[PDB]
Order: sequence, then C-alpha cells, then structure tokens
Amino acid sequence: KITPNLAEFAFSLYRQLAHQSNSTNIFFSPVSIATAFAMLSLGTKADTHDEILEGLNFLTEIPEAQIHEGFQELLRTLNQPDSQLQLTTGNGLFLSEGKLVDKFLEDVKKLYHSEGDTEEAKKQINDYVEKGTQGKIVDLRDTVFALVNYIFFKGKWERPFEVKDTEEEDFHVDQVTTVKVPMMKRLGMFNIQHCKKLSSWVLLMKYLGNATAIFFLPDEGKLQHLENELTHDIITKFLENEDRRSASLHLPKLSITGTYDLKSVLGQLGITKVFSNGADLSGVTEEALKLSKAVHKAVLTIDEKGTEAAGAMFL
Amino acid sequence: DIVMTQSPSSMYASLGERVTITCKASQDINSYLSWFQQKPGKSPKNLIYRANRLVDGVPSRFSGSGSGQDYSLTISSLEYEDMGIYYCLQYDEFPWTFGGGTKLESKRADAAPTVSIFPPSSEQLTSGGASVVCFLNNFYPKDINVKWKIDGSEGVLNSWTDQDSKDSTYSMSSTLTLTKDEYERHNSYTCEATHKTSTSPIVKSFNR
Amino acid sequence: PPEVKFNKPFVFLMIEQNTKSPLFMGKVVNPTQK
Amino acid sequence: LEESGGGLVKPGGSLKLSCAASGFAFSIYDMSWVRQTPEKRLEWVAYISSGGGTTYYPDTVKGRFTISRDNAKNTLYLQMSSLKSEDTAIYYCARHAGVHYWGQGTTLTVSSAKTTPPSVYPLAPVTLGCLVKGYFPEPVTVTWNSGSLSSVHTFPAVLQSDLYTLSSSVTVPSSTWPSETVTCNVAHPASSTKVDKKIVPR
Ligand code: NA
Ligand code: NA
Repeated sequence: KITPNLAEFAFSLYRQLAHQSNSTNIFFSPVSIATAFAMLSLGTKADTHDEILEGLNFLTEIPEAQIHEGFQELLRTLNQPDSQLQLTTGNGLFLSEGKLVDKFLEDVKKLYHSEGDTEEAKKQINDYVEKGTQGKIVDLRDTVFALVNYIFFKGKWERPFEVKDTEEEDFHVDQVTTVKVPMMKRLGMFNIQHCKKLSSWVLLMKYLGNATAIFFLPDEGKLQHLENELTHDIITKFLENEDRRSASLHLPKLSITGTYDLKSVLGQLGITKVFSNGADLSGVTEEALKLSKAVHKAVLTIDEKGTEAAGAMFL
Repeated sequence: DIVMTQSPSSMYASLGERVTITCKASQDINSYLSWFQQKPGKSPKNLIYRANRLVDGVPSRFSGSGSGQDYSLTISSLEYEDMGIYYCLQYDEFPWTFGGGTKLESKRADAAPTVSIFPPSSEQLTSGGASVVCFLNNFYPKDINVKWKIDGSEGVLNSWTDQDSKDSTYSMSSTLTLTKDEYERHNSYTCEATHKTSTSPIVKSFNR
Repeated sequence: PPEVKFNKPFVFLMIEQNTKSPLFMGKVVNPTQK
Repeated sequence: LEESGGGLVKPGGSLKLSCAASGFAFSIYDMSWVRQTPEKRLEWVAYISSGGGTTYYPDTVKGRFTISRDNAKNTLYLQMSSLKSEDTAIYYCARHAGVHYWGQGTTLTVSSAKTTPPSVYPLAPVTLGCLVKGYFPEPVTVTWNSGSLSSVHTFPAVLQSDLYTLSSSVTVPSSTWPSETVTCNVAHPASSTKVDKKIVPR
C-alpha cells in the first residue's frame, strides 16, 4: 500500500549516503528510519508535518490517515512471520514525566505498537535496544523526549552453502588495492539474469520463509550507473521470476556496521524543519521541544547457513 | 574416521633432486586434501589446498595431484629451505585427520664422529650420583652404534640432534648414569663408537 | 557466462516476500572494514 | 593472531587458552584448535564456525573441551577440563577459509610431577660440555658465554623418573681454552633460575 513510496525513499536516502562517500561500506535499514519519522509524523504540526511526509516520498494522492495505517499493517505483517526465519520489530518511546497531550499517546499506541541522570537513562535505552536485537546493537542522551526503534532479522538460505568449498579469493577494492576474503562457493541453478538497463548481474537468493535477498553485480565502471537507475518498478519486475539458469556462485562472507547520524542527510531530502528552532512539535507536549540528533545503527552477517542483521534508530 | 597413510616416513635427497611423497586415505575424500610443511623450530605452514591449488606466496617448485584415495606431493627441484616434515590434511568430513608425516632430510658425504668422554665432576659426585657422558658430534649418517666398556665388559640414555642447518651432520650424546659407590668402585671407563666409515671403533677412555 | 564472481564492489537488497518492502539495503566495498 | 595461556596443569585440573588476533577481521573466518603431540602427531581438537555455531569436537575430547569465540574482543578460547596425560601437546589456533594459517603455538604439560630447578654441572676434558640434569618441566635455555660463541649442540632432554636431563656441547679452537673464559648459561623460566657455571680445566 505504501511500499512503492518506501522503496523510493530507501533509494533517495541511499543515493545521498553513498554520494556523500563511496569509500566505505554502507548498510542501513529503510523500514526502521521510515517508521521513526512516520511515528513522529503523528505528533507534529504544519510545515514540519508536511516536510516529514514529503521526505518519506509521500499529500499528493494519499491522505494522512491511510499513510499511518499502512505502517500498522506494515509492522504487524513483519512482526508476524511464519517462523522459519526470525524477524521482529520494536518501537520505544522514553518519556521523562515532564507533559503529554495524550492524543499523541493513543495514536502511537494504536498505529505503531509502541511500548537529569545521564547514566540511568543511557543504560536503560541501550538494554532495550540490545534486548530485541539479541545483542547485535548494544552500544547505540540529551533531554526529556526520546524515540527509539529496532529491527531484528535472522534467516537461513533456501540452499545453504557447504563449509568446505569456502576458499579465500581476491577482492578488488579500487583497481589498485586487492584484499583476500573468504568467498563461499556453490554450483547449481540460480535466479540470475542480466538487466540490459543497469549493466549489471542481478542474483536473487530466497531465504527460508518470507524473505529474499537481491545481489547486484555492476559491470566495470557501471557502479554509479547502477546506483542512479535502480527504481521500484525494476525490482518488482525482477521479483517476477522462475527463469533460472545455471552458474557457479562466488559469494563473499560479510560482517559490517553502518552507524550513521543523519540530521544532515534528511535536509537534502526535504526534512529541514527537524532540528530548527522554528520547527513545530505541538501534538507531542503541552509544556514545550525539538530534536538534537538522529543516529542510526545496523549490523550485517552473511555466512553459509544464513543472514543475521539488526538495525536500530535513535532520535 | 579416515586414516591417512603417508609414505614414505623418512627419505633423504640432494639439492635440486625431484622428491615425490604420497598420502593415501582410508576412503574417498573428494580431493579435499591440504599439504603442510613444518620447520623444526617453527609452526606448520600451508603449501597446497584442494590437492592441486597452491597457497598464495609458495614457490612454483611444489606440484601435486591425485584423485579419490591416492594423493601425491612433488617437488620438481628440491631446495635447502624445503627440508622438514610434510603433513597431509583431510577435510572432506569431520573429524579432520592428518597424515603420519614425511621427514625430508638433506644428503651429503659420509663423515666420522668426533668422540669425547667426560668424567663425572666432583660437584655432582658429592650428591650420591655420577654421570659419565660421551659425545658424538658432527657425524653422518644417522645409524651409529655405541658400546660402554666398564672393565673390558659391557643404564644408558641417548639423545639425537635433528640435523644441522649448516653442515647437515648429526650429533648424539650418551650418558651412563651410575651411583657414587658404583662409579668410585671401577676405574677404566671406555666409550666405543661404531660407524660405517671404518670397521675399527673410535675409542675414548679415561682412568680416575 | 557461468563464472559469476563477487570480487568487485556490489549493492544488495533485502526485501520481504509478503510485504514487498525493502528491509535492508547496502553497498559492500571492503569486507574487512568491520 | 598470537595465542597464549599455556602452562603446567596437574592431572584432573582445568585450563583455558586464549588466541587474540589482529590484522584480519576474525569475525568472518572459521576458527579451530589443533594440537601436536610429543610424538609429532597432529590431530584436530576443536572447530567453531563463524559466529558461534556450530562447534565440533572429536570423541577423544568431546564433553571435556569447549571452544568459544569473542568477536567483540577478537579472541578465541579453549576451555579445557578433566585433563589427562594424553592432552600434553603444543596447541595451535587456526583460521581457515580453504587456506589456513597457524600461530606459533603454546605448550600444555599435564603431569603430576612437581616443579624442580635444574642442577647444572660442568663437563671438562677441545669440546666442552654442560650437563643440565633433573629439571621439570620443559624447557631450558642453554647458551655458551651468553650466546657470544653460538657456533654449539644442545641435545634433546631425556625423562628419568619424572625429571628432564640433557647435555650441551661446544667446540672451541685449542688455543682458546683455558686461555679464554667458557661459561654455560642455563635459564629455566618455570623456576625463574638463571644459572651460569664456568668451565674449569680440572
Ligand atoms: Na588483506
Ligand atoms: Na605463504
């Protein structure tokens, strides 16, 4: 219902994070960030309200109600997996007992299933972040109002690799640097194809359950061409499939972390009224409020058995 | 549990000579075999994995082939930096078992041992024990015989060096451990050393 | 061309099946950077 | 990767080894422990996959040894318990992705014999000797004139009713002795006893 705008946001956010610097690894969670600012979208007043929905690529043809309820069916569908893969999302809101409007409370309790001393608050927040993510995000405090969200992912490959064919092969970093990483090896039938619009190989490996990973191997020099012409319409076309060829797959194992504070990037996406003095947060409190930072952290793990990822957001 | 038979257990060779050792498994291992090398004073280093694919950084002298149950390691032109013990690894199935090991040693011309006998010092002798030591330094090959004559007639412990990294010779120490009364009773301690350089033993003796 | 090696920097998506929304997106340039 | 933590353990005791690592990720590689018996036979000890699952143990050590990872601190562990005389070996921590690289090892000695400093004796008659008799455990460091000559045979140690005994031989030109000092330096870290005994003519 809101997934086409959700992928466009994931790509708009991806471009600026990658355009900022292409010299390091990138890993973030679009759903966690989207829910964080969509949760705040219910407690914000005009001209900050609007910039928030527009910054999530939403106003034009959809009402504000149908947007918030898309996220309740979103988070309910994700928090209800047919458990072969482990997937859970959690929303937190750490108030400090002053003043609340209590209409913001009823809205976030319904739509998003949400649940001074610096040391006590810091330890309490990070335990809530480390509890749901199974200790993946452990070390992710300013003032009265804090909103936190977390996601946990743990799936297994439909056709797992064997841990004897994983040989250490070269990895081309920048046409001068070459590092050796443990690459997994497997032959057989794969859901692989060529775009002819992206100049890149597109490989889909489905996880056991309701999840699927897509891998884009760009041609020589076409890495930037891939990042610019990658849209929602093309991935849905790729997800309509079962044209499977056969090839030998060399997939490297992975373990990386994102750790982005992104107050600056969102301004480039239209959310400028985020930490502004003039920014209006009236649906939240009756005493008065503004944001100071927006930190996002996410970890990834790829092995022969499956994938284990977890992301968190702190506003 | 796959038993890894590795042949031969020990063999000599010269510089630039072709050396080939074999490793046979108790069952088929789908060519999942790795070859190691161990220097005497250092840890094993990986040379080949998958039985035909070299580890990055290993000289092109090492070859290797084999399929199913019989695998081989070949050195086209042997060097002095390749002398040591070679191990063959099995990682087709758990548990991962290795081979017995092949000792590769350097070869050279035959030599005679420098024999030296040592009476027990009076610092040890005033403790209830006495040890007569007989050194056999810088000989070749390994096989050498030692006879301990005490009064014209025959507790001996021996020790062997590995192989000298300079002249490729061996060295053995022979210690006859006696008591204070047993030592102080007899007089004519002799240490024969029988090698194949000649049919006459090389004798060292003393009188207290 | 059955020789697909991922030895170059690449981009990956991690999308849910039933919802069709991307849960994770990233770009791998060096696996050693952990 | 450099491992440490070895030492002497009484029979039935317990010990935990550690393998700290830097220079690679260590959160992307599979880790394992491999030991080298005094009979120079290598045999696989443990295998933990990457992340923590799943650990593998041969039946000889299953139920007694426990391998574990700490990817946050980049440290591999090996909890040993119910040690026997067969467990005495040099243990190695190994990272393997097809190719594997081993550390320099750490020595475990499982015996009920009590720690004992060596008794150093001069072996005078030109080949000079230095008898290191009755120490436990291994090793000892024998140098001639503080390693100045170092050109010298050090023989492997013999076990004589639960003590080690070895000899060290040095060959000098006939002009040097006793026209130049010859002292055999014997160090034993298990007892922290550095002993230097000169060699006298008679
Ligand atoms: Na590297
Ligand atoms: Na190498």
